[PDB]
Amino acid sequence: MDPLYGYFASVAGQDGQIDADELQRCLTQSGIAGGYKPFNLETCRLMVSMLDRDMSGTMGFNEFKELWAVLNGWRQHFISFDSDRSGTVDPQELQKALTTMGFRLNPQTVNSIAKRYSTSGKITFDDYIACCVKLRALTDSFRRRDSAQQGMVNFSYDDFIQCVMTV
Amino acid sequence: MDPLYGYFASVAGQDGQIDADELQRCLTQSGIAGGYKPFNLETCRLMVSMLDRDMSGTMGFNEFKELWAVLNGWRQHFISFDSDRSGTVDPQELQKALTTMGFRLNPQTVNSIAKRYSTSGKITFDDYIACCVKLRALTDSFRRRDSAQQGMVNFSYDDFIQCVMTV
Repeated sequence: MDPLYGYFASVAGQDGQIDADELQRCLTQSGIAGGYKPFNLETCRLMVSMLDRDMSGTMGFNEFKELWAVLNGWRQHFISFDSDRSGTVDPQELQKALTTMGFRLNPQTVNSIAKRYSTSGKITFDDYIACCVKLRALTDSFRRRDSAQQGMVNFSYDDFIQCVMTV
Repeated sequence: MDPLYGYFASVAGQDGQIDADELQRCLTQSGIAGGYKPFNLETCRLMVSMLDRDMSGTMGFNEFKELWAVLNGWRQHFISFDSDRSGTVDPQELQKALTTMGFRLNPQTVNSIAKRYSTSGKITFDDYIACCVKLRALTDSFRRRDSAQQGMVNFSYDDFIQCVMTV
């Protein structure tokens, strides 16, 4: 029996699928934020997108399982830059943080990202996560199309729009 | 004198620049929702972002006037699909709404977005605008790079990520 199945079973529908609302509820019940403020609906809708390679708009337990482990790792990284347990990190940390967790980005990019994701000059745990989710999803969709890994993908307007608007 | 000046002057700070929060307050003050619920912060940050092309996270009064005009124009098309002034619209409507917004996308593509922006089955006014705002910003970012107007843009990974993560 999977330690996570209980939470899932609790909100999941008879089809074994949960939506962003339900996801947020069991993520909350799982206590994964562990200390920090539980994630919010919009952030959860994004986690759904990152694992919904179906346009189903829901996820199943195997996915829930995978999500939880990713999230748990990211919270670990974040905590390491949250010396003072504040639930926020500042813009400069984020460049170091983003970099040091499997993300392959140049300094410029990281800074603009750090920028857009700041509220009052700091970046909260929740926003840090949302950033990482969306960052992982888009990199997956990119890699998907970069079938020669040239770090170059020739989008078509419609593909570019649907690809990004759905994440 | 632009009729809009009074609201802007009301919230704008020293240098006549307003951030997402202040924009939220004058769009509200201006009464553009006109019955529907006031836009929430995140949708406003998205607006400020669609207009701020130097990531200062603010806009002047000329930007405010542009936005207001565009917004008001979008709520007009919304208003016609929402006869019962419920405040929402359903997926199948959206496709027709965006088509006549002047967007030019795939029926299939409009569907995935329509799905993604659906909630409880319908799309709220606010999400309708968050969608339009984002669509506008992304089509602008794509055109920029499609100078020979092919309908195709060969993105680099860091440009792609940079472009999308900041909208």
